[PDB]
Amino acid sequence: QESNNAAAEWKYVAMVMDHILLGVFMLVCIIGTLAVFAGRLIELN
Amino acid sequence: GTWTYDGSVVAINPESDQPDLSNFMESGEWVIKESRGWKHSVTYSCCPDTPYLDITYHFVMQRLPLYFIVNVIIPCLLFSFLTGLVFYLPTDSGEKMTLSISVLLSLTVFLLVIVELIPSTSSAVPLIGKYMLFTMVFVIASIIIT
Amino acid sequence: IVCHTTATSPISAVTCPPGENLCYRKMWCDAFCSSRGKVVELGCAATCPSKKPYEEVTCCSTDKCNPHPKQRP
Amino acid sequence: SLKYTAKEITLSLKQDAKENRTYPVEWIIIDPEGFTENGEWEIVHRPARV
Amino acid sequence: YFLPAQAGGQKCTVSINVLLAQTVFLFLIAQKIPETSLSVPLLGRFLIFVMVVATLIVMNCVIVLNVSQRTPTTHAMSPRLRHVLLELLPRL
Amino acid sequence: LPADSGEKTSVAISVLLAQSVFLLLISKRLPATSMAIPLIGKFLLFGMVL
Ligand SMILES: *[C@@H]1O[C@H](CO)[C@@H](O[C@@H]2O[C@H](CO)[C@@H](O[C@@H]3O[C@H](CO[C@H]4O[C@H](CO[C@H]5O[C@H](CO)[C@@H](O)[C@H](O)[C@@H]5O)[C@@H](O)[C@H](O[C@H]5O[C@H](CO)[C@@H](O)[C@H](O)[C@@H]5O)[C@@H]4O)[C@@H](O)[C@H](O[C@H]4O[C@H](CO)[C@@H](O)[C@H](O)[C@@H]4O)[C@@H]3O)[C@H](O)[C@H]2NC(C)=O)[C@H](O)[C@H]1NC(C)=O
Repeated sequence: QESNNAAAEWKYVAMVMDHILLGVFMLVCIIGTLAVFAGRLIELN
Repeated sequence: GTWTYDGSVVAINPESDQPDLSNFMESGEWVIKESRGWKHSVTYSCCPDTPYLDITYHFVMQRLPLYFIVNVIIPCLLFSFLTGLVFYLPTDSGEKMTLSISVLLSLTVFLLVIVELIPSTSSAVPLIGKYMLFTMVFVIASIIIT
Repeated sequence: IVCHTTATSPISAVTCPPGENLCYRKMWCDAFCSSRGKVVELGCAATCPSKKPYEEVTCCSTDKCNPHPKQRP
Repeated sequence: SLKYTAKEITLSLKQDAKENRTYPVEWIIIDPEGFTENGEWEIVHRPARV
Repeated sequence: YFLPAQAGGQKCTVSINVLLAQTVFLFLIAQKIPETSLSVPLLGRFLIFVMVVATLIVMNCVIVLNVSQRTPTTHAMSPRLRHVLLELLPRL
Repeated sequence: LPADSGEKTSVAISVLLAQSVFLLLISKRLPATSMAIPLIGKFLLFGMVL
């Protein structure tokens, strides 16, 4: 049980990392998609 | 312009300030926004009295983007979107690596189709090429972090 | 001031419009420098024109100081 | 020339002149203003030989 | 949706590889369709619809795996969602 | 990548597949001469061996 709790510590750390990275990556995706096309779509309109 | 006759021997004048488009068949890919004709005379240090003449006609064409938007941009955006989902997919599933690697494979198979459509003109990177590079680096970073 | 100009055909001496005083001569090569020599541009300007790396430019304030190379000042 | 040989025609490079001195044009002539540079290849050298 | 959301399940594998197959078809289809931009072919509209739906199914598979793989050591179960999924939905 | 993930061979074999795709792409762009291996071809061969 002690070893399982020690492993669950790492698993929880990994889950928190996952939950941070999900938002970070979605924000990076949308910002990167905007940063290319926004200027040319503004010039077009 | 006249190839051999110079402006002191044969003089060419534009019939009208703009090309005649009254018979123009509409293109399925390009819209001619503007057209104009200009007569240029140039004098050379050999010969003050023999100007050389040309008429330059130019057409400002804007591409219709719909084909590339539909067949290129949309699947790249879809692959980009799926890249983030690997971080919500739990590790215990074992599907994280398969998901990210299959997204990378699909992106590479799509690059195999995109490289032939993108112009090979190496003066500057196309905007779609920069977007492809962004998507590739994004997937690579996602795999490393995963 | 009066400067030679290539705006008219043939080159002629024309008094500068008000606000421009400097005569200039610009010469550069093109595809026909094999026989015709450098292109020549003559005019008057309010300031000495800019020069591309392949364009020779000369600027002077005197009258008729920008002749065609085949014409004397 | 295939119709004429070195006995019939003598080929030579064009001579130009500057400052009353002639010189042979030993290079491909390129317009510095109107030559649209190619999209993939930069011309580094362009000699000519007889 | 019939592949178990359990260890050994291959839900995401299937969905992503079917999307890859659809991308191979997109390569194949793009050789036949002309390059004009006046309109979008019916086959092209169907292809894009299929790809969008496939990405939605990938997202749903990821969500379902994220739900099933949870553990009491990591997630506190919401009683409202518990009642809705286990009681209200069967009663609906 | 940990062995308990059960995905270690998948990554390597998929990268081999991607390198195969790149070799398919590049080999269509060059003449099949025997004078030398192109630099990108040497890199591809070395990468596939590794
Ligand atoms: C897309 O790309 C194309 C090129 O591929 C580009 O085309 C250029 O378009 C611009 C304008 O948009 C052009 O600029 C104009 O050029 C005119 C050329 O005129 C020549 O002749 C003039 C004298 O002739 C006059 O009189 C006769 C009969 O009386 C008549 O037929 C002529 O039309 C004209 O009225 C001469 O003055 C002029 O001068 C050039 O050369 C002299 C010396 O060599 C030099 O001093 C000048 O600087 C100039 O290089 C030339 O020989 C020109 O008339 C016209 O002038 C207008 O503007 C100037 C200042 O802007 C005013 O002073 C004047 O009153 C006029 O309003 C103007 O300069 C350019 O030549 C085109 N170039 C080519 C290669 O085609 C398109 O623009 C691009 N389009 C995009 C990106 O959308």
